[PDB]
Amino acid sequence: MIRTMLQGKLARVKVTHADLHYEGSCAIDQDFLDAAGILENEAIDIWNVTNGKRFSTYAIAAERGSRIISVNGAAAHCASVGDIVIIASFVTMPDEEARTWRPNVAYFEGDNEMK
Amino acid sequence: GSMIRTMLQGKLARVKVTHADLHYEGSCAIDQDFLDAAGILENEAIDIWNVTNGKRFSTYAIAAERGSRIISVNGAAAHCASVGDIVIIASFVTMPDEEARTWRPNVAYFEGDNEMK
Amino acid sequence: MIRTMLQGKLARVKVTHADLHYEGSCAIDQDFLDAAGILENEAIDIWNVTNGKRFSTYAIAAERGSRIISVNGAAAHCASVGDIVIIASFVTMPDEEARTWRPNVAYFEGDNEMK
Amino acid sequence: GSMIRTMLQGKLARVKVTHADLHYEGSCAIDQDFLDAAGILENEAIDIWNVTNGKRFSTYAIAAERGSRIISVNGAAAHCASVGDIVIIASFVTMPDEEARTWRPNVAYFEGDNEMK
Repeated sequence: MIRTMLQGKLARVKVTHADLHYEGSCAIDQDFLDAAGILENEAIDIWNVTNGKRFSTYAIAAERGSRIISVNGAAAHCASVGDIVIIASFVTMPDEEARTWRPNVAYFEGDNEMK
Repeated sequence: GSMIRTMLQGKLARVKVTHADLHYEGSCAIDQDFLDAAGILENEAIDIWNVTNGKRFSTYAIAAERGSRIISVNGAAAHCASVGDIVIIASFVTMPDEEARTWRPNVAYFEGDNEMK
Repeated sequence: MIRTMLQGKLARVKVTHADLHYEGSCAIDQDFLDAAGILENEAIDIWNVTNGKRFSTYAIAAERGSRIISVNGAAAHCASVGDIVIIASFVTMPDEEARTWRPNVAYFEGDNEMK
Repeated sequence: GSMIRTMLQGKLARVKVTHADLHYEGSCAIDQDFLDAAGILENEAIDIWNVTNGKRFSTYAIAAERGSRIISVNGAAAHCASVGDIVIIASFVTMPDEEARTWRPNVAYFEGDNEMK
């Protein structure tokens, strides 16, 4: 059987930009994508700690070192600047491999400072 | 045993809904030209993200007549989108990680009378 | 690439039972499952025409010929007796096969009479 | 090229939430004994369907100490479930159609102090 497993997550990042008129996606500092193994154009779930909303979109890269988390397009109705969110991606694989699978998790505090 | 990613296959960005009818059967009918541009297939699962009202839902695509420029929200989804709403329609496909790392989605942007750029 | 395709659907059935205390699933006349290719224990989406709610659960069989659609457990908060719903399942397959794939669709009217 | 079904792998039915904390990091911690009974793995995607309030959400499982009988909703999901709420926790797996047609999910039912039957 094939399992769906957490690939990676960015835990408790803060939204830095949110505009309806910008591209419909979530733009993320490439350093953050690197740490969590999340890819350009990959499906992601965003879970909003501040307002409780949960939604799925896809990731794109923002400039390395910018510490940007930009929720744009329709998704701007689901998060505001300052909101604390968790961004996750999932992969599938057979059960035998899933049993020892290790996700890529990065934790954040303050102004999107990775700890 | 390779790890499989879920990746954006294609999207119709900022198309406008042209028809919505609660009495219909559960689907989104889309001009076949638009399906071609975005690489979306008849009967394929799609997500619809409504830029006008923020609603997000999943359904599936069916073809409308080539050149009709139709975006018709059929069935229960007519509770989530109205004529005139600006939406993003996306499909996702799965593939191994190496392929995902160089994958290019099919993207079509719209303006005006559902005119593609 | 692997596509997600509509496997089958029951279009515009009416909920006949909805109880929080019964099993958390949707019980469906086996005749209906047969027509739509939907399996016992398969993931299904339910799209509620009456109230607009959309949710995912799994299918179980109800007695053949009963014409039952029973939304139970937590899902009873999302549909009421008399509500009109669309029940769908999805499968994956490679692109080459998906291009000619045909779903199993049954349409309903009146008192869950299949047309 | 065979058609692949999404099937209920396992479920923890009517377990009670024992802890909920918004300040945590995004997961649901579950007594390892419960994970074993339902065939759910650490880091596996799960759905949670809240019988008490009707909310439905997806997250992932992490193990709590064997015998702790913990169901802890961590992070944003604490907006969707509170201590005392009765929930169903499910995981889904994919497999070919023939296997799906005879598949048996791992099911554990609960009562009282998160006592398994």
